[PDB]
Amino acid sequence: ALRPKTLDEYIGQERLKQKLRVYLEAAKARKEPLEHLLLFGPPGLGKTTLAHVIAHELGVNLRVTSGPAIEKPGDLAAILANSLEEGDILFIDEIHRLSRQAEEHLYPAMEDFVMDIVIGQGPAARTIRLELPRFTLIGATTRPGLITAPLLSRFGIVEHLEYYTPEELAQGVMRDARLLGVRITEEAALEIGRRSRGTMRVAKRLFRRVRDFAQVAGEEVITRERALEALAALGLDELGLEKRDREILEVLILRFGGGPVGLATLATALSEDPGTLEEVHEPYLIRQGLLKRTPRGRVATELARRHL
Amino acid sequence: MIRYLRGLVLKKEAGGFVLLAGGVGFFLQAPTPFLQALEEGKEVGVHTHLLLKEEGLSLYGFPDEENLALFELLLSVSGVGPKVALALLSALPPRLLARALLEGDARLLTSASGVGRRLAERIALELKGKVPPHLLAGEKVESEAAEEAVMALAALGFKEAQARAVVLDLLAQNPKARAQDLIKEALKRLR
Ligand SMILES: Nc1ncnc2c1ncn2[C@@H]1O[C@H](COP(=O)(O)OP(=O)(O)NP(=O)(O)O)[C@@H](O)[C@H]1O
Repeated sequence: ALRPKTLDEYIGQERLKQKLRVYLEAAKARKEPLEHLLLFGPPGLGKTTLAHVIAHELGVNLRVTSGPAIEKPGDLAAILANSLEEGDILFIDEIHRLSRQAEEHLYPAMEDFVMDIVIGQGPAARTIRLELPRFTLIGATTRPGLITAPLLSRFGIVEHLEYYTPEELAQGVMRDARLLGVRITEEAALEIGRRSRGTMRVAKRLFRRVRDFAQVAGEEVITRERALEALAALGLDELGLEKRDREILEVLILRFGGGPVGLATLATALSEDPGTLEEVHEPYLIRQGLLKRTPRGRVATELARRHL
Repeated sequence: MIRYLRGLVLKKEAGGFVLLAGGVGFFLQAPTPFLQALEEGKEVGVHTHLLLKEEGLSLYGFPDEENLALFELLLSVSGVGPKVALALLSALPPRLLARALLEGDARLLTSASGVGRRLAERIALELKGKVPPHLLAGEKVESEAAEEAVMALAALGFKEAQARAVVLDLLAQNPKARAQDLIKEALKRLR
């Protein structure tokens, strides 16, 4: 389900824009190369679809590739060497995770559009150059902190991204009520809105599966009754926090107590991938008076227990 | 007719030297520079230039096609002979002389043994523009763009052969292939 790519059709914050819409206006005040744009903030938030759309309001296609998805140190070279049209965009997701050097043979495409390939056997010889076209690079990171090496220099503008309010996400959801055979109401949709932890991603998950479900196609309609009904019901979860989350807490609080544990044990007692824990569950929890990371280990905030 | 020759440097000289190609001891004049970088005993190739006369035949040798080129071109002008052309060639480097000849530095020409005042001028006005395609910089090929291609490829990941084995096949379908246009086009078939 494609969407008419624009910026006027982009549900979301107006800050990065106050300092990007402006440079988006520079690609028409100077040339086509709009400084390397890195992206921060938590997942879902909207990264791809941003520039995936930015492109069209620029005049060039878009090529996007995940970082770690780079074995051959020349896979990007190939992603640079003939495949563009003097403007196309190259998006690099999970960019912070690139080969020790792969990220070094990435600076050439910074100053302008080169890709000088050092070479030598002993004693090393000269150094080869190519002719990568002029393009705009988007390299987003899910966890920038201190993993986006000095390459932050080569990147043009560094703007952050955060969660898009119950309103904004709920807002989107509305336009998402015009899909294929379903009408939902606002206030209701507001329900959904706050269960999509400030994330469009978790803002459609709920329904996507709802599709192929028995007792939901007969009552297709969805108003603030079904909204919070087949949501608190078999949509299996109250305010965001869902099954596995309850389970977590349940084990966090019941087995261990409100006491601290440490990804160490807990991730195992939860029979889970420690990384996958603190990374794909622990998140929302914390950012919602629930989970607390302590040098002693995780712990349950009161508002968790009484909450159930 | 005779343009090239291989033989020993049998014996050198002030402004000449003898090439024992075949069984014949040929005697040719050359530019001092070239002349000096010449050592009796070692084989050598010479870009020659025959020249009839009314008393005998003359041979003029040169380091490389470039030089020979100028020497002729030079002789091309009315009034300039082998001596002069030679001087000029013996004085300033070809490249610089090629430019000069094109542009018309009767000033720079004079600035050289056989320093001709008005002659440097004639020679100038006379070849202004009339000089030269591939002659502003001594033709010299760098590295085997082919291999060079590969060499890059290898260092970019691709196991050597994998890369070489398709660089060749590329030069096949397309002999003209700067490492660049060659290399890239490999990534394509190496996806
Ligand atoms: N701001 C938005 N406005 C309209 N649709 C959106 C927006 N953001 C995301 N979507 C839609 O949500 C889906 C992708 O979800 P999501 O993971 O949140 O965004 P993304 O940019 O594709 N991913 P990422 O790069 O990992 O942040 C697509 O089918 C889009 O149509």
